[PDB]
Amino acid sequence: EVGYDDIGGCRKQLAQIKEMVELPLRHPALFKAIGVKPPRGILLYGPPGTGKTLIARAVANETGAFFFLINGPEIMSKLAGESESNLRKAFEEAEKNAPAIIFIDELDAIAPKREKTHGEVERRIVSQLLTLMDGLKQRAHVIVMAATNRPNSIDPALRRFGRFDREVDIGIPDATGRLEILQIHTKNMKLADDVDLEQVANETHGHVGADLAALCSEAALQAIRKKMDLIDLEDETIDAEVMNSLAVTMDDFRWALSQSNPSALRETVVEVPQVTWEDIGGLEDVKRELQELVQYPVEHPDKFLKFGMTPSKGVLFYGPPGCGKTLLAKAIANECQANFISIKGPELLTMWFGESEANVREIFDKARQAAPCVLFFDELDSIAKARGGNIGDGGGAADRVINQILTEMDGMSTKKNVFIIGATNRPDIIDPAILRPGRLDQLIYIPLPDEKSRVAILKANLRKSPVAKDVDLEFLAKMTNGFSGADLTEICQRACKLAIRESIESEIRRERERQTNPSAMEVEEDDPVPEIRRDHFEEAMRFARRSVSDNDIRKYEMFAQTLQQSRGFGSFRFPS
Amino acid sequence: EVGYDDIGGCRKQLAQIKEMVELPLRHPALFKAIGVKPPRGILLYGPPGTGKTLIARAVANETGAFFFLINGPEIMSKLAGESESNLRKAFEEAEKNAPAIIFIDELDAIAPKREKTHGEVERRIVSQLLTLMDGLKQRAHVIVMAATNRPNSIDPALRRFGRFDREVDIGIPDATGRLEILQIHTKNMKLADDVDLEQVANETHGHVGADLAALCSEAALQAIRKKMDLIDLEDETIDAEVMNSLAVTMDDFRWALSQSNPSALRETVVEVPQVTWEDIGGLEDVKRELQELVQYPVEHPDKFLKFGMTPSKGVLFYGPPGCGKTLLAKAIANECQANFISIKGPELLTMWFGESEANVREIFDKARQAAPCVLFFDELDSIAKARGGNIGDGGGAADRVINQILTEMDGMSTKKNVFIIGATNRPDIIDPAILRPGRLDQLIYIPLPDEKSRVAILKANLRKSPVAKDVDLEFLAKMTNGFSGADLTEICQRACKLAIRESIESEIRRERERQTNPSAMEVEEDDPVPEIRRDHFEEAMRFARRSVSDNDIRKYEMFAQTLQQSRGFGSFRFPS
Amino acid sequence: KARGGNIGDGGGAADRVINQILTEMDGMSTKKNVFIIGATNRPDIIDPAILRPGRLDQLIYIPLPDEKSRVAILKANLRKSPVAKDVDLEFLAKMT
Ligand SMILES: Cc1cc(OCc2nnc(SC3CCCC3)n2-c2cccnc2)ccc1-c1ccc(S(C)(=O)=O)cc1
Ligand SMILES: Cc1cc(OCc2nnc(SC3CCCC3)n2-c2cccnc2)ccc1-c1ccc(S(C)(=O)=O)cc1
Ligand SMILES: Cc1cc(OCc2nnc(SC3CCCC3)n2-c2cccnc2)ccc1-c1ccc(S(C)(=O)=O)cc1
Ligand SMILES: Nc1ncnc2c1ncn2[C@@H]1O[C@H](COP(=O)(O)OP(=O)(O)O)[C@@H](O)[C@H]1O
Ligand SMILES: Nc1ncnc2c1ncn2[C@@H]1O[C@H](COP(=O)(O)OP(=O)(O)O)[C@@H](O)[C@H]1O
Repeated sequence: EVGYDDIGGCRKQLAQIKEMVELPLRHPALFKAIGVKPPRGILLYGPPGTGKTLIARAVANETGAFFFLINGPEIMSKLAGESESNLRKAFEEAEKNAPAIIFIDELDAIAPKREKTHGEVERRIVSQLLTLMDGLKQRAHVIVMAATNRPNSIDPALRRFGRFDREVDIGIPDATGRLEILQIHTKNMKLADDVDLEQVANETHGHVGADLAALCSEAALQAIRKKMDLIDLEDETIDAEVMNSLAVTMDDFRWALSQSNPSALRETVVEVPQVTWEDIGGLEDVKRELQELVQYPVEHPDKFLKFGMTPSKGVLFYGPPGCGKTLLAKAIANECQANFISIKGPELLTMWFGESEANVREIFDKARQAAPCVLFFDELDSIAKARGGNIGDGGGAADRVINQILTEMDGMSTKKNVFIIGATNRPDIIDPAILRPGRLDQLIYIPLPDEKSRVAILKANLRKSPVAKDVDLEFLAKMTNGFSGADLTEICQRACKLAIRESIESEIRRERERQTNPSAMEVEEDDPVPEIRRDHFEEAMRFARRSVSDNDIRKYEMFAQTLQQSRGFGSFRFPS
Repeated sequence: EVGYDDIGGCRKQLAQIKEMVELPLRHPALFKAIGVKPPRGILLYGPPGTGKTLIARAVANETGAFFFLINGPEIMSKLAGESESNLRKAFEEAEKNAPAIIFIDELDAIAPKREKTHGEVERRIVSQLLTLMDGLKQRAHVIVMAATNRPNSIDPALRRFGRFDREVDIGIPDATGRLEILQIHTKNMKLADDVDLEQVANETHGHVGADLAALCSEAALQAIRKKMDLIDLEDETIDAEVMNSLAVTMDDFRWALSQSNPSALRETVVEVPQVTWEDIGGLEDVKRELQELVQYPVEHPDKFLKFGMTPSKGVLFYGPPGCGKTLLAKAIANECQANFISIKGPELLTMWFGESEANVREIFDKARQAAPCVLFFDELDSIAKARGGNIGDGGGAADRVINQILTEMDGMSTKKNVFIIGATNRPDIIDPAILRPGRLDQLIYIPLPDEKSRVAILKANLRKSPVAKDVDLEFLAKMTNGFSGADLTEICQRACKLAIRESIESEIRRERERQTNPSAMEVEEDDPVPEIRRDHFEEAMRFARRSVSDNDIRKYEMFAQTLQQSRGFGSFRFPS
Repeated sequence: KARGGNIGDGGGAADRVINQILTEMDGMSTKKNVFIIGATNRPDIIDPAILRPGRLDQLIYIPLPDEKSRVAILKANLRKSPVAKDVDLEFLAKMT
């Protein structure tokens, strides 16, 4: 049957559910001699196709509890006045086979009322379901798990104490989980040796477990269409050996990925960033300060408690564009192995234009659920720029979105895990309230990368590309007196583009040469340009440009010295 | 019966449906020995009258599957409490004749609930239909195809995994498909020799298959009214030979086209542009750059993957009005043979004035479905101009529509096929965020056409018109020192207008001469002006004008040199 | 401050929230128990109607802490933290 092996994604909420349900189910007799209330209901919510029903079935099988599935529309499709009988009989049958697990798939259909509550019979169904759910006499060990797309879609009374008192957001699987899902979905098709499922997994961003299964099936169907159809040898049952002779090639998977259309790309991603400190070449003072502020409270919470100091839970990065603030935030999140949530400027601008700031509440709740997390508000000054910056609106710096963010931060800190990081290229226009204590008070300045930092940035950008050892990278980094990280990335991309164009043009001509003058003996000399050379980099650097002018760096230096530690205490000595 | 021949339009989604359904139906026994999940449901959506039901019937006939049609209002018109019986019996009967195809025409009536979900019984019908659709035990091979005007009109739970997991947008037929539809609808009327169905097809923009059939029927009725009525010889059954003696003339088709009123002209067009590089006389550097950016990643994806470079998926054309940016985008789309979607400025202004930016999401989804596509945002600076440009609003360059476009682009790139092209005549006022990496970063400048380019533009404009060889075109192009493409088009149009007026006036007088002085022998000398002559072009050029002043060209030159590649690296050499 | 402060909106100091607060205060006093305390770092921009009799009329000015006040503030902040007796707090307060 289905078990933990079938449950893919390694998303680490299956472990939480296990810890939740073993003792109530794995050790049911224990609770008989101990006075404790187990989890009467667990609400699994997330994007559709994430395997919530699969997870519930696997838990039921691995714990031995009698699994009962109450399909939402199955009862809803039944005639009014007798569907209530179906729900009551389902609970009674689950009660009989104690311990039992009752799974309500698509719970947002039985009790969708969000206090709007249209209709008459559906109100009866929701109220009777409430009576049954609250009617659990704590006898036996029936655990009621329900599936819902979002927590707010179901009736709020279902979310109350004793009905569904604890919720788990399965969420979209990540690259590691996408790879494991691909492995589980590719185990009987005799996958080819060339295909590794790693490149496909990385390119598979935005898919869900159902999406991964559909992509694998589409690749298999492409393989079946490409071969074994030309022969057209078919019978009632295709020969096992004949079908096994085919191997799903990388090309088939690539085409399937091109024909994927993932079912929820837009959904926000809660993922441990893969970026590491290696990608950023320097910022040692900044790196150590970030390590302090974030890592120290958790690695050594006892020492923070000993001195009675509450660590700051907000940091605001300020600096010129393209210097790596987003990368620095990702790296700091990676070092602590905490989930990273990034709120770019377009999202804030959308909330501001639409006059919908309640999304800030939802974003903060999501960050709270995925703890430990690093809630990063990238380019937080976007709203101020949108309203102006030199003259702006007649009013002050306060705006709806920033006010909601401040309210959530003030109401935050309770969680002890969410850490707010803010990045802004225009510190002058940022609202001052953002910098008050209890908010993003720790201001960190990210300067233009140094020569060593520039070398590291070039190496990180060119790690994947084949770069000839002849081209000296230290010389190029030193040559770039004030290039930003974005400028270095542009130079590397232009060099790669030049190399690609030269290689394409050359092999194309060489193919004419073999079509125009058919050679008697075929002897390919391989690639005329196998790796990026000095001339490519020289031509690319010919177009190198400094995006960040020295005047805006001067303004940042002004603000930095606008956070000046006075000029009279530098020699402070105690009287002794 | 009906087959692929009957299915007209050559819109290339019938091929996709075929690839979808042969093996599940053409080779049903194969899936018995192989563990794979076929397409349980396919959602065909598009404008009404596009032949979705015809396509489903043709697929059922050509694959041998038992076709079952569940009309939307047929079940909806039945009494409450027994319509559910009709749906259940339809599924059971389709189950009996495995393999079978169940077609639900007008699905937006059985399950129209978009979470508004008015009424009581319709909720029962939607829930029971959901139970049946999800109740397919993967046994047999019943495929449920449904028709709907738009994907969002049906209940979202119908769009979920396992109910309708894959969708095909049949869309409006194109000129090639309009011509093929006309051929299929004109095969038993004994079409006349003069009528070719090609001119009618080109002039038939905006019609659907039903519209084409109605136009053909109207032309046939006009032919029947013009002749065979004067004789008035009628009986119980008109003689076949007498009716065959008539031939539908071009005039009848022209009148019918005048009396067409196509049923969805406003619907957005997804069509491979017919424009070619020949229409544009030059821009060789621009042409090669566009070829690189768009064509190279697809023609040689392997070489892009080898160097680990991700090609830019956004290009922003900037230049004076009338220089051919829209034509260049159409030409680049044509070379790659990818669908072209054009979002002109009026659409953006409508979304901005109406405060409805969710249309951007719909537009991007449509572009994603029609892959490969070139999503072109023509005259993207319209919103900035509407808000000002010299002083403008108190706020910055950010606006609702551009912010939504940025959000969609940031959430894009997943598809790997949609390519965003932006054209703007005011690069100074364009939002800077549009040009950031991952957006329309590749800025391409379209200058005023050169002498050779001007010659090519004149030839393209005058290709259809009869132009006498006496009028030298190279001299005219060279004479126009700084005329834009629009100016050259205006000159050609004015010359054609002068020729048309002269021809009309002359033949009108010549007809008086015959009426005033009836000649004894009729001998028409043909047309007094059969082709455009030197004098017509001289008179037209007399009114030639330069729309684009040199000051706005100076501003464009400023911006171009405002993207200056520095002034110190031009001699960069590696140390050796 | 949100509406401005130097130029602000074209209208006066009256705003919806302050007007509602004034209405509630005027309709208050019946309870005999609720006491309204208002804190503001920009007294110049505060609506004058707030200071009329029956409203927050008793204006109290909180000045910067004195040397003794600074010593007390330092002690309160450092009460939980383990502070060595060697570090003199009065000297630090006076120094600031
Ligand atoms: C002991 C303590 C821990 C704490 O929390 C620690 C923590 N855990 N997970 C996280 S989050 C995760 C880590 C990486 C990403 C984010 N954190 C945390 C807390 C603050 C800042 N960054 C992280 C808070 C406050 C206290 C205390 C300090 C003084 C006193 S007394 C009365 O003066 O003696 C009483 C209580
Ligand atoms: C190989 C690849 C193809 C691609 O896509 C190609 C593509 N197909 N259809 C289209 S669209 C259609 C074409 C005409 C109109 C539009 N495209 C496409 C892509 C980009 C720009 N224009 C077209 C993306 C990215 C990659 C890659 C690059 C480096 C690495 S690594 C880990 O550093 O080794 C891994 C993956
Ligand atoms: C006697 C009286 C008490 C009062 O209320 C007292 C009170 N109790 N709880 C509270 S509240 C709580 C205390 C700490 C937090 C808040 N208060 C109170 C009242 C005012 C200000 N602060 C507190 C009002 C008004 C009067 C009177 C004065 C003169 C006359 S005559 C006709 O000229 O002879 C008649 C009636
Ligand atoms: N991590 C996973 N491992 C194996 N199958 C998965 C996984 N995630 C999703 N699936 C697939 O998703 C299909 C249906 O999704 P489901 O489990 O019902 O979630 P939901 O009810 O939210 O749509 C399942 O048949 C299963 O094959
Ligand atoms: N490409 C086509 N070839 C032949 N007939 C077409 C075509 N497109 C539309 N039609 C006509 O459209 C008529 C009805 O349209 P239909 O197939 O039912 O689509 P829909 O259900 O979306 O309205 C059909 O009777 C058919 O004659």
